[PDB]
Amino acid sequence: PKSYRNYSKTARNPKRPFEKERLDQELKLIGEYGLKNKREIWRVQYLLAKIRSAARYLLTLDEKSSKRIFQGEALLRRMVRQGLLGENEEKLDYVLGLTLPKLLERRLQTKVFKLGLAKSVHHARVLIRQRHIRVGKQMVDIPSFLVRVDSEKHIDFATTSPFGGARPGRVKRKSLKKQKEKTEA
Amino acid sequence: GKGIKKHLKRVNAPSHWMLNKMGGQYAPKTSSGPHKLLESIPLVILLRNRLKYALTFDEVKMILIQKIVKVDNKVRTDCTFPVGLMDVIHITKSNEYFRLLYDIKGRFVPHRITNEESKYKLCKVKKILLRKGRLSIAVTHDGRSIPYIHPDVKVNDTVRLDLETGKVLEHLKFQVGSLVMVTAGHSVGRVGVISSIDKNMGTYDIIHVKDSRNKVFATRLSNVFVIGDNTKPYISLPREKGIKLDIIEERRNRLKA
Amino acid sequence: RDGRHKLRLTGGKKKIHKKKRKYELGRPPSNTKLGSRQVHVVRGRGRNYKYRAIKLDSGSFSWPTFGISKNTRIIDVVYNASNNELVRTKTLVKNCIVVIDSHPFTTWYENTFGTTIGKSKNIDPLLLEQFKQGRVLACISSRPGQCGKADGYIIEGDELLFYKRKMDKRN
RNA sequence: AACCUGGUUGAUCUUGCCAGUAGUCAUAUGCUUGUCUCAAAGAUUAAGCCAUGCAAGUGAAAGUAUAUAUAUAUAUAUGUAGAAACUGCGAACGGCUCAUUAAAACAGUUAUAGUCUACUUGACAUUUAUAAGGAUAACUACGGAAAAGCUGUAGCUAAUACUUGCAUUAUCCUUUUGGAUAAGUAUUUGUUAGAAGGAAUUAUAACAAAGAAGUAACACGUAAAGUGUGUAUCAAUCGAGUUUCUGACCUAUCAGCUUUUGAUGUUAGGGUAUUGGCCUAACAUGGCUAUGACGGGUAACGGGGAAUUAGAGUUCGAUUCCGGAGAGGGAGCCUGAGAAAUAGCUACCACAUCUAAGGAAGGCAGCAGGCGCGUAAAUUACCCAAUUCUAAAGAAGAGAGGUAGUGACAAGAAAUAACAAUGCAAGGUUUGUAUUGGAAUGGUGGGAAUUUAAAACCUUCCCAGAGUAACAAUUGGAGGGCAAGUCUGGUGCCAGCAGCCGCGGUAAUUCCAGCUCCAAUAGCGUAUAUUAAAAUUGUUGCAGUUAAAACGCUCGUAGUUGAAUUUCAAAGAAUCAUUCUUUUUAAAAUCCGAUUUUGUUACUUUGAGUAAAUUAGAGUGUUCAAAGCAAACAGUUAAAGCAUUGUGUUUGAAUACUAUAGCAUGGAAUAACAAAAUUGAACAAGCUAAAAUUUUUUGUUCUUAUUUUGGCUUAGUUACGAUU
RNA sequence: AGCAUUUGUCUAAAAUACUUCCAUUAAUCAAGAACGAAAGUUAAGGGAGUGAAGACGAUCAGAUACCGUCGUAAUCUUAAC
RNA sequence: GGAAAAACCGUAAAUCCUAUCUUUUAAAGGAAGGAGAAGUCGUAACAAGGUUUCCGUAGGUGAACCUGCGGAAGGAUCAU
RNA sequence: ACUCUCUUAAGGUAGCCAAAUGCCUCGUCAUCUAAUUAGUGACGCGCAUGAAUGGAUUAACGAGAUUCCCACUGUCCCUACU
RNA sequence: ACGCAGAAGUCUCAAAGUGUCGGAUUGUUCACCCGCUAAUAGGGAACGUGAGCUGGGUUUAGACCGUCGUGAGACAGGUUAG
Repeated sequence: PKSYRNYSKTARNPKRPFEKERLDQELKLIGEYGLKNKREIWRVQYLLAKIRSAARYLLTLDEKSSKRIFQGEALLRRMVRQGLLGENEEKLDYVLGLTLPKLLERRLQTKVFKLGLAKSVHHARVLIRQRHIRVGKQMVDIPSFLVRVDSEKHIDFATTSPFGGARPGRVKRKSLKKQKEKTEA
Repeated sequence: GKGIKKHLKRVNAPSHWMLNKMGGQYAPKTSSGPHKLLESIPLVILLRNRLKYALTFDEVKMILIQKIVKVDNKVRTDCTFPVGLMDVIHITKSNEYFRLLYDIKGRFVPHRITNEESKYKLCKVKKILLRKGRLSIAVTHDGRSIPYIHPDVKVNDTVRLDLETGKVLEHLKFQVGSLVMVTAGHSVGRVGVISSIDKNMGTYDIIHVKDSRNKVFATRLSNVFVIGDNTKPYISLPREKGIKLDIIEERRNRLKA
Repeated sequence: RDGRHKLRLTGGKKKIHKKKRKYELGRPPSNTKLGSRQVHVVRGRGRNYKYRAIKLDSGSFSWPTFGISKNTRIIDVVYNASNNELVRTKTLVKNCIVVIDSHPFTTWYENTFGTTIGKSKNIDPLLLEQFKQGRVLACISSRPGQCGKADGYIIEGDELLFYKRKMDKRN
């Protein structure tokens, strides 16, 4: 038999791929948020579209329906946990209200830049890829990691990194500098 | 050519079991015995997948080969032996007694039963036959013959039944106002009291059941099991007691703990 | 055996599909004749045994008026309802009319009533004459090819008249 | 993402196509591939063929050991292991393919009161006796054949192989007690009597005949009176055969089909495990057909489902689950509970192997691998550790199953730097960006910890270890469609490019190079298939004066469509001139002045009974994500909880879709239909033939009559009886 | 489709009028059928005029055409198609 | 009791003969249709295209076509 | 094809074929066979086909001319006996 | 004898002792194939062989088509019947 493990596509490019306005806005999104691909925007678009579809299903359904109140409460709880919704944002028109910069803002590279751990989003991306961050004492190398609302206070540099002072990373080079200086002196 | 199919695949096997997708190619296929395939648990599932007293099928075999576990006062090493809807398992070595009950999530659960109260079970009859000499035998949900039963008892009655002597302690006439457990159908794994009986002619008999939240629903007669009386529940149910919370209520209740 | 190879309900024709199975089932007809008892056991599906009588002479015949049964030789096969071939060739079936030896029944009637439990209502004169002359007509009722024995009942009145007329321009 | 641009012209609006454009667990191919996790993988073409290997066996309380090994006791006794072999049980599952098969198989939905069912489970038996009767294998010997899973004699000897066979209950008398008499489960026949199911020729009870099989001559061992193996019947269970209803792609350049010859009914038989023209005889002369029969086609296994879906839809379903079919073609059997089995057999045909040429044996659409076919597809790997299966069932087996190897099928994640200086750029002392120079980092090479059936991968740690970080990113475009050049040479309707419009015939923005720019990116081209696009097949939702299209004209059967008409209303209460809800207002039947019922269907409402995977969708920080079905919580190496220091705790593994048909189910509207005047029916009265009640003589039989009930004939009487 | 003299006969038709009758009988209709110009076919008449074919004269670059003159089949009726 | 062997019904492979249907597939030769190059001969159609046009039809033509007969304007007339 | 021409009156149209009609010729191509001066269907610059001198095509019909296949056989192998 | 290695094979002498076929097509000598074979040699006998046969052809009178001939008719032209 075949593996019963699932798999799913994360992206698509809408028809008219040379839509000028769409292209220019996406380029500005890449530039601003330190993305590597249009595919990064497309995954965020898929998440937003999933949100829009859910929100449409909820708002089309009436008040006092079991599916509607269960799914709506569950979605709002989850969106609050992800940190998409504000304090009094607890109604379906705010779920529709969500925008692509806000989803991008939940990314770890954006947060690392925001906290001032790195001096740029792209710098933050490389900092994260080079294994120097920790979230709640867990190292993560993923720049597209989406930070939960509770998690935001718990983001710092890895204690097992050279930045965390455990050892220099280039022991060889640091040793060479010490050895050469001691030999000459 | 053609004949008896001896295997049961993972996906094909009952959802009630909780046998996960990645966890194997097959499930155990039950031996013929106390209950129907869809309406039972084998000892392998009970020891490993419910109780978790063994890591593997081999560790289950190491438990079973020994004389330690006895069901119905009978020692069993038989891995795929089926234990049915309701009966008493005793594990001598750990000094443990379990009574089998339906969960509200429609799966079989082992509910801890008192050491004295392990003596008896409550047993539904499915049919009652007159054999040579006009001499009764009752036939039970758990596939047992109970010979020589008094004619007061009828074909849907439940009976409290000793396990040492195998015979009747008391009996409960099937009627409106009797506490009932649903064993199959839409309303599977819930308990209610019989609100009303209406005969259906030549076709499925339907029975109206009331919940303990004072809510009324229909169920087919074949798959309702009398389980107590309006005066008292006759056996030790788990804490949930077959009572239906809706998903929103249940998740809010879970959160508010 | 199979019916799926036969014509469709419309009168239409259906292609041959599914190669022949064991359990469609059907075997050669019984040939049971008059002669000393000889039978073959036949093994049916599930180990279910049938007894194929190949020859018999003495069956279990019932005098149904007193409801009593004795084992008696059949003298001859005389009429068959299904076809004339089987009676002429002498092959028993459950609607053959045979002739039985009347002597066990005649003894029993004599013992019970004292002239020739019990109803004691007196046998009809035509039938009684037939019992006296030993030419007693009886109808086979068991299936010898299935059960290994040809057992029957003594005929009377309307059944007797009907079968007598059936048995024999002209009259 | 409920959508469009470019192309008929000198210019225009349309019809209409073509072209772009996006998707596809859908295939191939081109170029490129520093990585990691994940994982489709000889179906489409030949249901074509296969070299070699392996894929089904089985002995740890309980049949058989003088091959043998071994520990005790007086060669011998107990015992314990034991090659082998009889015996027992399994190999009917699984794995594989989809040629078929188009009302069949299959799906939902019945029925089996028409039946069979091993293992397992629970009930539980009736017509030589200190314990039986031998005979047979392995084994010993001689042998035969080129070869073979060829086998010949004779001597033995066991079984849980095979064959026999050994006092119990109820009724009648006595009266508790003491005597007497009987005594067949399935199954079949003939006669009856008649717990439950809607329904009975069922359970069951009696009679008279037959009648299987049977009910242990087997093996272990509980004192800090037990067990195994195996047995008739009954029921359960694992199932299975039939069988009801409803549901299908294309075709009329297929309109009448079926019946010698079972077609269709009936009767009688026979057969079968059982119903059955399943099979035979006899008798009818039917049966089926536009609501498309009967043929013919299909690149046709059926379903759960897959793709695209705003909504309809449209395309697709060899292929992970289920059901069927099939094992070279047909056919026929044996064995067994189960097979018309095909690592069962036999024959024929189609193939085809070894032969010493006398003869012998054979079946990859099991797993590898090979051939042929082709545009097209991986290793003769390792393992039973997990998952399960088979046994004398723990410990053995299993190409089932797992693990690797090959894998740019698909899917997720993710590099190819970051940074500070100067120099440069713009902006008022800022932001943006060719030189230098220190930190950080994986890939790559190694050792461990670890992971593991074992090995490999992963992770962790430690060594090694980038400056042109040469540790080197590609593809296709840049006139329009359409995001990017009135850039440089060369070619000169040539070469060529270009889905399409077009460019090229001498100062080429389209070719060939080069340069720069642009798009997507470890992926991107190309082709074929398929969906959107397409309200260009149109139920929603098209078009038919002139663009494509009203039959020349009319009638007419099937078909679809078919006017009004029948019980209106009133008041209250709840609630924000609104809204949801309750009560009463003719007549007949029925029960204790009151109480409770009153056409059928379509349509509709609730329901019952629904396999998972998938799908929607909740719970759940896989390191995130694709995912999975788990997890979370406290505690340096403990308290709490509950038990008289033992014992972690909270759990989760949701919810729903799950035909249209069928089943139950409330219904007022709207539809249908039935009820419905060449005179009909509702009632009272009388006459009348039938049955029963009450009466009533004749001893285990038996008369007659009044009376009471149902059926039928006739004069009256109703608010009596026809909508426009 | 098609239908123009006179008079008569056999027939049908629509509207109007109706305090006349019926009481849903209807609408549009695959299948099938009816009627269906012109020409053509086949048979009898008739063959006036017109006149496919055909024939000449021209015309003209050629003309087998337009134009001129002649002219069979056909046009007409009856009977079939 | 019982091997080989025969005989009888019944399954019934296979083979061959026809009969009808299905599918590709061969074949000398015939006769069409299209594509291409600014090909030959006319001058047919497009304007009254120099005989208004088209339709049905029949007969003729080296053709393009022409003529007759009966329709229509899609006529150049919607006007005594 | 189209145009012109000499000769002669007009210069072969529809068709048709190596035919009972093609000298050369046993023409060339298929097919039938085992081998085809034969048979057939074609082709057709036709010594010298052809339109009432009738051309073309035909079912029914034939003591017709001709080819081939089946059946049948002493025609024949190859004769023998009566 | 050889340009004859063997095996083939060729030229050749004494040699007529012995053999020299089955069919397809033809009116046919001749011819032209296919097959076997040892090779399928060539010739004479009144063109071997009609009171031996056969009568298919050339070659009587009937008939047919073509050409040629005004015609009757002709035709080492074809064809059917004798």
